[PDB]
Amino acid sequence: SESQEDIIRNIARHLAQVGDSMDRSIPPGLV
Amino acid sequence: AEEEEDELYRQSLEIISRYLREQATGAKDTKPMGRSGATSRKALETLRRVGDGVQRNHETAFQGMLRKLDIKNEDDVKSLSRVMIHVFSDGVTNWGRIVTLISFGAFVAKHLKTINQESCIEPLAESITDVLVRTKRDWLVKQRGWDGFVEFFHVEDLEG
Repeated sequence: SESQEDIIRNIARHLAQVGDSMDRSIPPGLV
Repeated sequence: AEEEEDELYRQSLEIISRYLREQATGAKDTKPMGRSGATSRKALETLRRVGDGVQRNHETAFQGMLRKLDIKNEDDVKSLSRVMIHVFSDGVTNWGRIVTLISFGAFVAKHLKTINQESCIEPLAESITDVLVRTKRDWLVKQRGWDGFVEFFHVEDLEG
């Protein structure tokens, strides 16, 4: 059940993605 | 007496460290009696707004990552480091990534403290600042670093 390697990998890609998009549209009126 | 000193590093480790520490402790350690760190105040402010926001809006991402991650010792630190590098391995860098990462970092740290694990906060702060300034220093210095972020986000709250 799950593998830290895969876990960390998926989380990592997700982290970069979440951040990459969080800049394209800041919910808090970008301020 | 030789060109090498970098306030960015010191200011980064100082801010990040004092951040996770003061944020993961819940207390208030504002006893400088000499310091100030203007950029630090503004920068932090930005981190408070954008940070709290992502925490409230993207709370699902933080919780999920933590749920899968699950950490209780410095050992995993190397694994976390791997995660960071694994995300930067692409070559994409921006305020979005940095803040998102830093945010998740602090959160996990908060949990670490809640689970009586402050000793694992050291690797957290050092790791974040390490990867950020070790592989992405050029990006920071290229976009002004902290200031450029305060300008890109803007936090003007003055009337006159």
